Amino acid sequence: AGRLDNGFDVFKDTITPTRWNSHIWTPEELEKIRTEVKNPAYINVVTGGSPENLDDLIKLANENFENDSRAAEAGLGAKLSA
Amino acid sequence: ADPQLIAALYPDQAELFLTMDMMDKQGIDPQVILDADRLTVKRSKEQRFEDDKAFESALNASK
Repeated sequence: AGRLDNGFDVFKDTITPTRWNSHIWTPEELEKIRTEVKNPAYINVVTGGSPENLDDLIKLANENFENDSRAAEAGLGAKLSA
Repeated sequence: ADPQLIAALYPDQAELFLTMDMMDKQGIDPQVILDADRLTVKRSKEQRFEDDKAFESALNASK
């Protein structure tokens, strides 16, 4: 039954290029990202989701930055600090 | 018979072990846990996040 396949693209079965990643930024959208995102590091993380569009990614990368500094900090720091 | 080996291999349901050991070893009724575990609010995120800081400080600051 197995019948060896002989094909594998590490780019269709592992990392699949998602919509938000692999988007060069349009010269105008940078102006929105710079004004309506507190830290741009969270524009990458996409738990969803989550198109369309950048008017949603802003709402997500702000709410995740709010969810981070409220709890992520306390939990990790405390747990590993001592 | 061994409340330890059973405790370890299954860390997922430590909740059940706690409740059962409350139920039999200690004298509490297996009715007064039922409501309080049925009456609970959903932590909804907010409640949970706060209790969780709370544990975190308290355990850490008890000596």
